Amino acid sequence: SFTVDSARGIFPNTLTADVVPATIARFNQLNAEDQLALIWFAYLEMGKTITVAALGAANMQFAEITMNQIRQMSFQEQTQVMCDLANRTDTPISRAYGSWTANIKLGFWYQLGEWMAQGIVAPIPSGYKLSANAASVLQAIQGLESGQQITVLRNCVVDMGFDTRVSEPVVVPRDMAQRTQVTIEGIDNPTVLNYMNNMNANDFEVLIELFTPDGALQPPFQKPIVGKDAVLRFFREECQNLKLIPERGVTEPADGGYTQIKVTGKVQTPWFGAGVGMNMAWRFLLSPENKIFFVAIDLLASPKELLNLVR
Amino acid sequence: SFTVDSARGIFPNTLTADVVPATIARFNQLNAEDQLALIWFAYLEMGKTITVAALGAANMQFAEITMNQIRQMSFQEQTQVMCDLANRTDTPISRAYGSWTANIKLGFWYQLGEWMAQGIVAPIPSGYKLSANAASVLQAIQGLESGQQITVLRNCVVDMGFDRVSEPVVVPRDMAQRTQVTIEGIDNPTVLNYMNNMNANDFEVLIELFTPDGALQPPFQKPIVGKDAVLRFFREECQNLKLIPERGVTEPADGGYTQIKVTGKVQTPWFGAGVGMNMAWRFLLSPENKIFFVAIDLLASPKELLNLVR
Ligand SMILES: CC1=C(/C=C/C(C)=C/C=C/C(C)=C/C=C/C=C(C)/C=C/C=C(C)/C=C/C2=C(C)C(=O)CCC2(C)C)C(C)(C)CCC1
Ligand SMILES: CC1=C(/C=C/C(C)=C/C=C/C(C)=C/C=C/C=C(C)/C=C/C=C(C)/C=C/C2=C(C)C(=O)CCC2(C)C)C(C)(C)CCC1
Repeated sequence: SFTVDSARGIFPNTLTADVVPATIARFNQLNAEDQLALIWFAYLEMGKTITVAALGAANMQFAEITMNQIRQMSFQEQTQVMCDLANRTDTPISRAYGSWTANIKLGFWYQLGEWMAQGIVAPIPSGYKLSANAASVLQAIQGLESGQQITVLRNCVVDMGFDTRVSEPVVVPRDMAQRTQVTIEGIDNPTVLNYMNNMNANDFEVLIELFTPDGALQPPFQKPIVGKDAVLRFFREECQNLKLIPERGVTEPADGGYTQIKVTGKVQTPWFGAGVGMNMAWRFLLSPENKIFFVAIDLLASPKELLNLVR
Repeated sequence: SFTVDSARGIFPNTLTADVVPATIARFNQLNAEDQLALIWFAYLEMGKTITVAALGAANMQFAEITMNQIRQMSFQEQTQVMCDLANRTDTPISRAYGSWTANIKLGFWYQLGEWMAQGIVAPIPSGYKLSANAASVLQAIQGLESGQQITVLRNCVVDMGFDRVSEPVVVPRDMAQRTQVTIEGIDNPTVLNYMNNMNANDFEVLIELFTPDGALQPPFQKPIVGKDAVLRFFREECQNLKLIPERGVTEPADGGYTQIKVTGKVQTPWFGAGVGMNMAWRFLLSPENKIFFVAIDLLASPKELLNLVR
């Protein structure tokens, strides 16, 4: 009936925010110093604050030695290390950065940014002029949805340093008594509801059992992650402490007794809490036995896409 | 005084056509069947005629095995191989495709395109509808200058398959038939002979213009560092181009270095005089007048051909 690759195209009227990869591609053309300065100004205009809970994350112990070495370097040495990271140059610090998780890399740059404000780490030079191309990229970022802006910033951060490792603890699932349950207008399918509720409870061991053995999950702007082993690994490293707020859905038959379901809603990341709500869609292809053969998670082009629930 | 990474920023207000990498990134989000259909329509609706001869016999002998093997497959199997390439799947055909130079990949698809119009290779299904995202990408492409359009298409094609072939020998043009460029405002022989040696396919002489550690940065790519890697890039990528530089400016840089910017047109053998690409060359020359760094940029618009600020 279906393959993972043939499942990718379900609900093809779904308009995803491909301006996000487009803008990252433009950013990737800039030289190291331009990139660092662009992100500094983009972060400022973003006008959103990282939560205290994320700011004190215990995983930063893996980077403490590296940050404290940078803090002691001269401004000229600090600037060179930051360019090495942006250039993806092969240096020892860049290799250590490359072994870190995404959340550690983000906390690393958050700390360096705090230090630049406090006069401890070399700042963006007072008379830096963004290149013509960089200024245009900066403007484009200012015109994005807040959810789209933080996705551009995160993906730029994650891709610096050396190409691929630190292992982090996994959050403990929320107690059954403390759990909430989602309500999706138009959807009572238990597999989809269980997906949302177990995600919100960080109950990844129950979540993975919703999938077929050859099932796949496709994160935004990434290729499908195939098989329970790889999906469970992805859940444990990337999907911690999210808040999924699905609100609307539609279900319809597919070939071979399969069912395809599209859900739209908002998602909050623990980095920003309720400060940023990203507009998402989930596209499910469910087997006749009510298991997830494929789910794609998309960042939507604009809030009106929340209402786009035709077949 | 300079490093390769620090040389990248010379002439920083050169406005490049970064809509090209932006659009490629959008194309990369589409599924395989949407990608193939989009290129088919873009390729058909373009008003520019391709010429082969840009190809070469020693080049296409590498893809002949694969093309004959495809021509014997059912329509079903053909679409599968065609999707495997778009998806960059690990298959032996996708691995063979991944080992080819850009021109071999292009000639391969050119032949498949002709066979599709002939009913030999499985066509795009009749009345196929592009996804919402794919329709927007197609509209963006058809809004681009033709030079930018063909750059999007090429890069889309080059990126397919699973990521070698011994690229055949390129003998330079006979000295007597050679042209000499004229660059308004530029008499530096290292810049002039860069131009003239490229136009003559004389890459073994061209590479001697570089410093031992010199770098060349192609459009929308990272620098290629060192003579060995630059030389290999010349043979695999740079055959039968026609460079038509028009003007340039020169200015001293730190440490006895010189930086030079030239703007003009480039024609590819695939399209001849039918498509002129708007290009800037940014040179950093050592105190000994060798090329330490050269960047080649695709420019955002013809307006940028006049942007020669020291
Ligand atoms: C660098 C740099 C600097 C620092 C910049 C900083 C500090 C940037 C920080 C950016 C941050 C903190 C971004 C946070 C982004 C988080 C995101 C975008 C999370 C998205 C999560 C999603 C979308 C979840 C999706 C999913 C769902 C819903 C599923 O159902 C399946 C699983 C899962 C897929 C994953 C300084 C400025 C100072 C200047 C120099 C350069
Ligand atoms: C797939 C596919 C199909 C076939 C599509 C085909 C058949 C597409 C062919 C497109 C072609 C033929 C594009 C050619 C583009 C060539 C370009 C863009 C060349 C640019 C070269 C430049 C700019 C040179 C720059 C340089 C200069 C000036 C230097 O000084 C230094 C070196 C060098 C840097 C390199 C079919 C539709 C049928 C349907 C299914 C999908």
